[PDB]
Amino acid sequence: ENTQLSEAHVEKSESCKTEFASAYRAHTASASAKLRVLYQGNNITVTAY
Amino acid sequence: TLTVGFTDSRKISHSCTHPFHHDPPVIGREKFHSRPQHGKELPCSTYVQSTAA
Amino acid sequence: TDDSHDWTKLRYMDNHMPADAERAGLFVRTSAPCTITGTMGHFILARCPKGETLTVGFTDSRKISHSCTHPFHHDPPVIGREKFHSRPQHGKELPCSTYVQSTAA
Amino acid sequence: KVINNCKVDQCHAAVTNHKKWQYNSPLVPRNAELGDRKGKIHIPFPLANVTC
Amino acid sequence: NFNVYKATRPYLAHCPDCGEGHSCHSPVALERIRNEATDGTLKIQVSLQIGIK
Amino acid sequence: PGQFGDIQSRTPESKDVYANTQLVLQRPAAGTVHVPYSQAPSGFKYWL
Ligand SMILES: *[C@@H]1O[C@H](CO)[C@@H](O[C@@H]2O[C@H](CO)[C@@H](O[C@@H]3O[C@H](CO)[C@@H](O)[C@H](O[C@H]4O[C@H](CO)[C@@H](O)[C@H](O)[C@@H]4O)[C@@H]3O)[C@H](O)[C@H]2NC(C)=O)[C@H](O)[C@H]1NC(C)=O
Ligand SMILES: *[C@@H]1O[C@H](CO[C@@H]2O[C@@H](C)[C@@H](O)[C@@H](O)[C@@H]2O)[C@@H](O[C@@H]2O[C@H](CO)[C@@H](O[C@@H]3O[C@H](CO)[C@@H](O)[C@H](O)[C@@H]3O)[C@H](O)[C@H]2NC(C)=O)[C@H](O)[C@H]1NC(C)=O
Repeated sequence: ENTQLSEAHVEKSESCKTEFASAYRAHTASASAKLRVLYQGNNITVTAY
Repeated sequence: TLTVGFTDSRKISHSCTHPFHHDPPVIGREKFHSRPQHGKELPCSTYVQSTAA
Repeated sequence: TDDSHDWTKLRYMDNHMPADAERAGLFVRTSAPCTITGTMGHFILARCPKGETLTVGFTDSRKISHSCTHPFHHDPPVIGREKFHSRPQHGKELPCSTYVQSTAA
Repeated sequence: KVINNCKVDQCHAAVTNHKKWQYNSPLVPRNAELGDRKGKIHIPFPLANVTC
Repeated sequence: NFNVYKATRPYLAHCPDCGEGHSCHSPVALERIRNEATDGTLKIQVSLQIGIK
Repeated sequence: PGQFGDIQSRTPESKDVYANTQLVLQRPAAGTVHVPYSQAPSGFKYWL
């Protein structure tokens, strides 16, 4: 007539701070470019969206 | 399996064995068995020696 | 060697004379050390991990290690429908055959 | 103590005055419906973020 | 710090395999085996207290 | 359970945890004090 009470639950481990996977949604992309131009014999570098 | 044990004060051995599938995940694209002299570095996670709170 | 009983000692033949050696030196090994569940005279009851060779050895009075190795495919048959590697805390009980630790002729 | 007209089969004994507290492992029974709490231990060797 | 175990004592716990294939109440018993680290390090929790006598 | 996303949270520091691991408590074995359970293993590890 003895009884045992067993209870348990699920928590996120502390390792969730370090080892985790981030599930994201993606939207339009902000394209950027780096370009080298031979301008009058000089190498110039530009960077623009 | 995983067995942890020690020696008693009365010079008797105590040990406990639990079934446990231990197989480290592959870091990178090569299944190696010991870290090499020459190679590459990749991110990973470890247990540091720190005993603080 | 005096024909008396002492569970902490064993006797090995050295040249033409029986000699005495410590039992704690005795070891049984397949690929990792086996756990010797019992000893009596010529017979040793042990539990061994999976392996293909089996060696038995000890240390004699002159602190010289002796050992013997035989090829022996040790692979316990699977009891039940799951190939477990250690005794579990929770589960089922099935018939099996073992060597009871009784020396009673 | 000695108790007369008794058999070892029909008595129960236990140690109750516990002067130290242990981890509430799932391998020991609980004292009551609620937990005694009353101690706390930090788990060492935190996960940290390195190169292999 | 090490000063946390001031009023704590180890405990005996059930162990499914005490070395001879028979379950018994051992001074050392495995509670949880954590392998979150990706380099293979294991953090084994046992009923013993190591470093404090 | 057992797949990517068995346990979820909005941000790593958030305390809101959603878990569907199919955790069923089982009867303890006779003569023992353990707490057995049948739980689907971590879906994150299986994904890894
Ligand atoms: C180990 O290294 C990894 C990568 O090298 C690193 O992963 C990063 O973890 C942080 C959590 O600390 C993630 O969040 C970042 O943290 C900064 C802290 O300055 C926050 O500003 C940001 O967090 C917010 O970002 C979300 C973006 O929308 C917010 O919505 C949300 O509310 C967050 O609070 C920032 O994102 C970071 O995203 C990851 N990096 C990647 C690539 O996943 C980790 O921190 C390092 N340390 C440990 C202990 O693991
Ligand atoms: C302007 O830049 C172009 C190319 O941009 C270059 O890109 C990298 C290679 C870096 O060197 C950057 O610093 C640099 O801006 C230059 O053209 C390239 O010049 C190099 C000179 O080192 C040429 O390499 C040579 O190649 C020959 C033949 O293979 C070898 O024998 C030499 O030993 C040397 O390696 C390279 O071929 C050339 N690439 C072309 C022409 O497509 C350019 O010189 C530079 N001009 C100025 C004024 O700065």
